[PDB]
Amino acid sequence: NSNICEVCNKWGRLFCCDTCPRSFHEHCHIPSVEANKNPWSCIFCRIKTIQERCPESQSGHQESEVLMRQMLPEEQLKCEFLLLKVYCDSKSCFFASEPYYNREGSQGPQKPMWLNKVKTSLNEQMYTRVEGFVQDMRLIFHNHKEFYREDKFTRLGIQVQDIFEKNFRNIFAIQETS
Ligand SMILES: [Zn+2]
Ligand SMILES: [Zn+2]
Ligand SMILES: [Zn+2]
Repeated sequence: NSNICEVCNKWGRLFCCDTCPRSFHEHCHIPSVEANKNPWSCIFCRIKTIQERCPESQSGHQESEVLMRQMLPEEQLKCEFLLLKVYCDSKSCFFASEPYYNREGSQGPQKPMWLNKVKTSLNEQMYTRVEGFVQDMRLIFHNHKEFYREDKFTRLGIQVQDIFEKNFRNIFAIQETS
């Protein structure tokens, strides 16, 4: 097994996957690493098992159809993974915790959002459809773009949103387009 957390790339108290070499801190893994279970399979392994059970799950899909799916166990897991892939980027630190807004010439967003909030919302099963989750994720970056206006810091929103968007297309097998 790896000696660093797959998500944050640090050493510390790690839990090792029993079916791939990845390792995690407890709260970096999503969901948080389970108390017992031996063997333990990480979310990367769980996601690969879904695909292997239903190879056809990788055929192209319309986003509009994906968003209306109910958050049954497999969609819950795919949203958990997609959230994890964002946390995997070091630039997610800017969006993890609750923001605040006091900049001359800007007003804060009406509906603040941040990754730890979405994490909690997933943990507490507050989303009934994939759309719920994806809207809050997109909101995080949109609020950032709107607040930082022409400051070059707005590019952080673009960058992290691109990581989201690519992973959303991958995870939910969205039909490739030109
Ligand atoms: Zn970590
Ligand atoms: Zn694994
Ligand atoms: Zn099948």
